[PDB]
Amino acid sequence: VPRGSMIRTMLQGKLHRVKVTHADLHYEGSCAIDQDFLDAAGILENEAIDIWNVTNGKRFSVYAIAAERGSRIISVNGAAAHCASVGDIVIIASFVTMPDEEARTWRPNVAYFEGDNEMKRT
Amino acid sequence: MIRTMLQGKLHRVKVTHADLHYEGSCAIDQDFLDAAGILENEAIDIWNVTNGKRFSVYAIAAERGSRIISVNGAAAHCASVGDIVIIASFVTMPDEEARTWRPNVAYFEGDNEMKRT
Amino acid sequence: VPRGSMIRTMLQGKLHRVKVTHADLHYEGSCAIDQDFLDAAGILENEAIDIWNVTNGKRFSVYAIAAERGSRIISVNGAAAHCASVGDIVIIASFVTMPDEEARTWRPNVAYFEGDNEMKRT
Amino acid sequence: MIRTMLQGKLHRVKVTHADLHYEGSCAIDQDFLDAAGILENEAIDIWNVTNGKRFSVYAIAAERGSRIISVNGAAAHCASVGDIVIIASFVTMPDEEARTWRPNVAYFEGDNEMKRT
Repeated sequence: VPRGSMIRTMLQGKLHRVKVTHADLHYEGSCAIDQDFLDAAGILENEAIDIWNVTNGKRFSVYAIAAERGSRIISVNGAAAHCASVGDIVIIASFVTMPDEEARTWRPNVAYFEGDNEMKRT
Repeated sequence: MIRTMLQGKLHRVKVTHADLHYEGSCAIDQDFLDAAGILENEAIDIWNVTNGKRFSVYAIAAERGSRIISVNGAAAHCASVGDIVIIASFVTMPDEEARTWRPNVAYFEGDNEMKRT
Repeated sequence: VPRGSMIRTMLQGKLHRVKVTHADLHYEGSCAIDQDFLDAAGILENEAIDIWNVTNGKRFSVYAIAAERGSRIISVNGAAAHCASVGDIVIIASFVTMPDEEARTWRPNVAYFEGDNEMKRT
Repeated sequence: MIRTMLQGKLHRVKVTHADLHYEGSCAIDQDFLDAAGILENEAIDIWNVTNGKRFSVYAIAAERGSRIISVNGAAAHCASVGDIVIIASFVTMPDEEARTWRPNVAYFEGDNEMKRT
């Protein structure tokens, strides 16, 4: 309300420059991300995510499940292993929808990475 | 805030038919649609394990037990008969529900035999 | 209601196998579709549409505005002219969202084409 | 039923910066965001007239009057400085409203000069 309000698609959070740690094309299962990283970016298990590959430029859509907390895992499995490889630097983002007013004051959850998937607030 | 969540996935089915010239839609055995919660005419993503292509389309139901995965029309440029593919659909819901949501996943081997019981 | 209902993305309608009639990369303006065809497929002016190119396999997302009724126009303009050319056979679809119950009994608006963009119900 | 509608578009801007290695986001002059109704952190599509590539990302605001169109991070693989691109965002609303919706379109020439009055 107002009913019929125009709804925006906004960046909810992203993991900026994580490094892919595992990639298995033949995997019977999902992509996975350390739960600590999900938490920092506000990303949920089984939430749609975009992955934008800094190393090779590929851009694709998938979902991930939680890897154990503290594992530092970024696993890109199944068909998505044709789009990322271990060592590649990627950006992982999720988007949510909300009405325009809320969108204009929204602050995304952004976590920045370096080194061995070490996470910084800024 | 509204989240986009995996609703369900058919993991590792084989394309059985692919007709570029079809006057009609892609089709999936209704038993596989049933297992993954995927509806006739719902938006689906198809991720091709054999060639890496990733595309979006929709499917209607094929006859139960036919094991059909048919990728027709323009989509026949992105998969061929015998390719292994992963098919998923996504739904939206508020954050509060999405935190406990569980998707429907079905796994397959061989000639489209669903790992079942 | 129930509040929080799971919302599906469903095919609202499509134009099956129309032929692209104009394509201008340098165009200051939009893609356009004869209003009669929009009407048959339930597609709106300025609605997001997917175009799946049967001739060259490209798949892309755009929007169109109404061309004059009866012109039989399918015009693919701007950057999208790198994805379709005059003569190419394409499928144009739109998707809408709705709750799961409604989705299970939804019937999309499908119009089939042949010849000089002559439209049939079946 | 909920429709996805064009909210607004920047038609024919030139990319002014493209840094693959950026610790940060794509950026657009706030005056251009203002003209097309596009928000900081909103999902946008970028359609590259010069090379045909089409991708999705988001942007934050660049300084007013800077004329900046900066395509950074992985997206720097899809556009270069001097490419002409079209940037759009989409919103959703019920069918009843979408029937009369009007998007915000701004047209440009030259060095990112918005056709204005």
